[PDB]
Amino acid sequence: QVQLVESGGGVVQPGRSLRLSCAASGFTFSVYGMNWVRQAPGKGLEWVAIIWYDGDNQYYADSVKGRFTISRDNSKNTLYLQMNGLRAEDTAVYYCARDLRTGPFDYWGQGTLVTVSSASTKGPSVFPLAPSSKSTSGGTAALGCLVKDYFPEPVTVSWNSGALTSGVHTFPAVLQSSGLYSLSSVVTVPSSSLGTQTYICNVNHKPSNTKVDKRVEPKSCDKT
Amino acid sequence: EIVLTQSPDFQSVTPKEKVTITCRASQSIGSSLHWYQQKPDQSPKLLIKYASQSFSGVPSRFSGSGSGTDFTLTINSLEAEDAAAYYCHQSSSLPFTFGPGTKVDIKRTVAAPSVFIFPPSDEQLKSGTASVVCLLNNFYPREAKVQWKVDNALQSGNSQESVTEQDSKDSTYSLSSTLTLSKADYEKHKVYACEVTHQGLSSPVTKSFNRGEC
Repeated sequence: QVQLVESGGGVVQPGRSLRLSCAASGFTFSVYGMNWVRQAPGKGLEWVAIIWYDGDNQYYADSVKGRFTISRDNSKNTLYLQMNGLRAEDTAVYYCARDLRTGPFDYWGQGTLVTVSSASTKGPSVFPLAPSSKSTSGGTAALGCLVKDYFPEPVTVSWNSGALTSGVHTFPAVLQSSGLYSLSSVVTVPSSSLGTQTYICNVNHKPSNTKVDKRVEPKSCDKT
Repeated sequence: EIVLTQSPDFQSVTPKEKVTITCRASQSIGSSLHWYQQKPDQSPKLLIKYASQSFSGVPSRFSGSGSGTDFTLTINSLEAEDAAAYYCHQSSSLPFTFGPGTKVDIKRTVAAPSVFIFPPSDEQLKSGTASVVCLLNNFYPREAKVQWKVDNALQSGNSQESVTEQDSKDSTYSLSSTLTLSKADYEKHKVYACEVTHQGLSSPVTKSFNRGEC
């Protein structure tokens, strides 16, 4: 089967250089044009560059022309994208794609993530979103945990070591003006369970080797 | 560069019904227009090549058509697995370009969100910051509006929100909104509220608390 596998993604500071590659297999590499297409977080597909089957011609999107160079090695079945003068706006998932005589892109890779930022690797601080009157509607209570100020993505969140999955909603991270990410994970459970079960949100941040298991205990702020 | 525009930006469809997406090129491109389907956290897949030729393995309920500048992708008898983003791409002239995309989701009956609000934890306050969280749970359609008010004053520029992908079981969405203030600023006000507006709510729903309560 046709298979395209990109690599090289990672965190790079603004102004620096980074090279992406794509290993191709399952087809006669030397007779197909190859492309790079990218997709900024939450945005659409943006064509980046193309290289002819024999590598003798290359073209680029206006936004990267002059800064990027696409190349290929037909003896190693590999495609490359050399990126220089990286800008925050170059942050995206980069996909390798095969074209049909410079026509449609019939096969795509799995993509490699490139994050252009000056931020330093940092583990998150985890805060409880305690279940209380303001978060309990009838027999159902909502609770969760705020995973704040980490870099880079991603973090993983589970509840009670994975035993709790129903009603869980782990939201996409949001990039803060500080350059650090933040996300919240919540779950709804029966209010009747609050007194006899401990809820723990397990947070993992591999980039910083951080592991946190925050207990989210019920809280009361009544004068009664 | 030739610019492609797509409409609509978002479309909801009841299973078995029809989705119609259009793509317009800023310049004529003949029949060199292709369509791709992309699901969340997945790579795009070729659907239609050269305006109307179905790609191998693509069900016949998909039909692409048009030539010149206006093109159409129709998905007849929509199935759940068709909920995805759709993109057009022209290969007529370099530089090659894509449309902004169209998201198709599954249409169901309106479902009002259940709203919950969370005051900042004592732990975070001690660290010098106060994040207030408002949760809008399991609603439909996707469009929802959250407005923060502190002592009844409307806030702007100090909150961020995130939305989940459509649930595969109940077809609903969930949204979180976070208001962030310095500890000092948080302690200068009494009432914190999030006002939610949504189709499932005849009147806006407001959840609030006095600082110090929960």
